[PDB]
Amino acid sequence: MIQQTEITCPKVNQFRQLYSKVINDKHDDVMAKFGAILAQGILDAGGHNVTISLQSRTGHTHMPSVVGVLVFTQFWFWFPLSHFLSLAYTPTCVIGLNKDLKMPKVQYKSNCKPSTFAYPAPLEVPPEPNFQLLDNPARVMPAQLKVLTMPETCRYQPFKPLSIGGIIILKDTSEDIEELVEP
Amino acid sequence: AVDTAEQVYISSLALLKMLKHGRAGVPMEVMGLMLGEFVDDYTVRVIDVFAMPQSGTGVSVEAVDPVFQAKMLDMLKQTGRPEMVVGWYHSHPGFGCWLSGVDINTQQSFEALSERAVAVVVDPIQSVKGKVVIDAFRLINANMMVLGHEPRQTTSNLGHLNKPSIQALIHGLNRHYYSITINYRKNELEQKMLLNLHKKSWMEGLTLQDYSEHCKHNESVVKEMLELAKNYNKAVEEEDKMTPEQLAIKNVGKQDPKRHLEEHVDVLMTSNIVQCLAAMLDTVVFK
Amino acid sequence: LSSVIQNLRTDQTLKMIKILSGEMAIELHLQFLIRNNNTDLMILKNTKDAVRNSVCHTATVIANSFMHCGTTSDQFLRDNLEWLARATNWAKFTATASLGVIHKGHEKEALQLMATYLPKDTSPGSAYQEGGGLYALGLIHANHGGDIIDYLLNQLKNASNDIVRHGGSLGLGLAAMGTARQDVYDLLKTNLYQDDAVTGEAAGLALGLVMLGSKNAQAIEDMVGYAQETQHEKILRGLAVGIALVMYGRMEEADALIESLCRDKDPILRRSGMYTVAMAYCGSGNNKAIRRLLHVAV
Amino acid sequence: DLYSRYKKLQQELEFLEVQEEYIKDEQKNLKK
Amino acid sequence: MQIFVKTLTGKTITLEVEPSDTIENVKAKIQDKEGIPPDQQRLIFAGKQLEDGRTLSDYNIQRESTLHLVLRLRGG
Ligand SMILES: [Zn+2]
Repeated sequence: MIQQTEITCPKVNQFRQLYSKVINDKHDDVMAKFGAILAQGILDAGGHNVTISLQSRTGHTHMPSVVGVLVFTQFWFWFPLSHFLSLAYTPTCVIGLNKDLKMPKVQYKSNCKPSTFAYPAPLEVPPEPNFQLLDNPARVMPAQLKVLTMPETCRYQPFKPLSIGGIIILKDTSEDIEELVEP
Repeated sequence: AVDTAEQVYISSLALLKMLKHGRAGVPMEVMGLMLGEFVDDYTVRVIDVFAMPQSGTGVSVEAVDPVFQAKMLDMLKQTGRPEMVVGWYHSHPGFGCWLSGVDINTQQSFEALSERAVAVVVDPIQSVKGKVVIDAFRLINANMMVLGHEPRQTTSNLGHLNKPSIQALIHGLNRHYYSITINYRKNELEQKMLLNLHKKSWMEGLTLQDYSEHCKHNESVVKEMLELAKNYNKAVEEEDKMTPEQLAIKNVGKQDPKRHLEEHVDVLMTSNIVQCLAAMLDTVVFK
Repeated sequence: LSSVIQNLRTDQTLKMIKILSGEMAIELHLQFLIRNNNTDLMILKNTKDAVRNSVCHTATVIANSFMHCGTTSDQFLRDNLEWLARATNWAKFTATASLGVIHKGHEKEALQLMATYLPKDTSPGSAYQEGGGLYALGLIHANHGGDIIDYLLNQLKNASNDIVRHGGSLGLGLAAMGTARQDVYDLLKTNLYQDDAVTGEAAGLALGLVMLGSKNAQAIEDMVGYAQETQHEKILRGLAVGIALVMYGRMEEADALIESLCRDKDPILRRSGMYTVAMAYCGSGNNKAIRRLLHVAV
Repeated sequence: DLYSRYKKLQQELEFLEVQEEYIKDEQKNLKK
Repeated sequence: MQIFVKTLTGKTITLEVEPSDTIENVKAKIQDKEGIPPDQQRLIFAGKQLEDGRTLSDYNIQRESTLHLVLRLRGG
């Protein structure tokens, strides 16, 4: 379960309370709760912005993501080896950079056959749309890469067909481009 | 400083000295010194173990003149190889394994004189069926009782190598001492030849079972499965024709299923198919 | 990529160099993570207060580093520094290691940030501070050569303690991961032949890192020629991964080596042959391999 | 869709001939 | 004079005693330098047991003499 919502599988909320049960119990082991506190950081890794995958964009396989996970399997013998899992963290961006600095804010939408999901809200408890416009540095779930749609009402259409999350360019055909901003 | 990844490396001929010296004096608590080597900070080996003479009773054990120890270690330098001592042992035949009153006093003397001095407890009258309850323990200082005692989790292999039972955690665990993990240093030209001499044979395969008692044994096997077949006839067919519950007292406390009637057939084949074929070779081989 | 950028130079020329080495691809990736952020503070507060005086500070500083990887935001090193300074002797090692995981990728900014913590001036009697420090610099500058390999190579020429020889070496092997530089290969050979029983896990991992997917004729023979006469077990577990990590996807060119380690009766070396046949077979439906793997599994 | 299915029927056949093998092999060692 | 108390643990303990001293003084010095009571110390000189009722000059113990420290061995 990584960057998944309730509509993907209902067992997510069953496990988050399963994690909180075994970490807020006193009559457990350190070894039992060590897997729970590690599962807190994996499930919310990178602020729901990265993901782990042994598979690349174009059918190829990643060398460091395999290296990053097999040395992570050696966490029995040396606890600082678990830092090496961060080599397998891969982004979920669709940033449409066309020139080496030109980052326009193109508002592209999606089309979901169900209602909204995809970036839930943090909880603190001590006529719906389906065409949600997103900017270019915006996250996207890897399971909704085919249900997005480029803005046909805008002239600005990309060169490569945006069907899978990664990096593309924008074929600019108009004049007087604007909207550059960098923090 | 202290780790939770220590493994004592006892040799095979060390442990055979331990059980033989422990079975020699059973009601009088034998007592000896453990000789090994500290190869690094937190792995310690022990290969050869000698013994000391005792004069103790069945609940405590004293020592002898200390002119015996230093004269022993002086003579072990010129023959074989020299080492410095790494601990000691005893036998606790009555109860299990925990460190008694004078056992913690001699532990404080050795960890101050020597470096760390792991102590080993042996029950000689427990290692009977197939398993041994030998364990090694190690004193912790009383000053560090507001912080970790065997702290600093480096690995995660320290949890399934030892699980202290209820009889262990009542005496000193874990506020007085702690336990330590034991593996066995097994290698070649010692282990393979250990089985190349114990469970071996030459003529045992090609030897008859001396039919004066072989076919006499098969009489008392056919007759008892005869009676189990008398028992089997009524049992299943009456149970199925009266009530089809696939359940109670014929399920909860029974013993006559189809597990009992073929294992007598299983014994009767292996005892005879081998015995038939063993008498076939010597007809060809021995003219 | 290092080959094709060499065959290219055999402006629009300078534009196509930078996109084939990768500088902006980290920057837009860094910009994507510094803009977007969804990390809940309350859960980490609900896990912090449920910790007694046990060893779980290492379990928490590995928890936040996973969820703040690339976020480049320090707030647990800012609100309760006294809570971080409670546990010791590897918790200080893991915490300064966790600081590099949070700053996952700067290539200049985290260097000058950790240029504050020099490896001779933080503390003379705390090697775990600089040990996890140099371990963290290798985590940040992963797969990006240049001065940083040579800058870490000169530090291991003048290392003080053997704890510092860990995080220097794991950082140096990670920064040269897949380069097969002869200079770092000579330093890690003679590091392995130091006959030290604590940097053997450090030398065994990083030697497979710099020789990743190389199939050397002599590295495999030297490492299995070293892991027979030794008498420690951490030296055997470090070289267990390193003889597996040297080969990656050869698909028939380790079948003598896979058979050579499984025929031996060293339990670590049998275990290491199972990792090597895993790494030589990636994404393949080799029916003979899974025949052989499950026969020795049972 | 007459050739893409035909290789998939082989891979389901070849995996299943492996999956019948080691479970049949495991039953020998599980008796031990 | 300076003596070399060669213990059985591979550690030589150097002491500053006088030829007119006894064994109880050496035991007290060892206890002050470490933490072993006098009743749990057995000094052996060339395979001979030293008694607390005599001095160092009775056993011909001169400057720089090899000793042997044996602790009280007792289990229960
Ligand atoms: Zn005892």
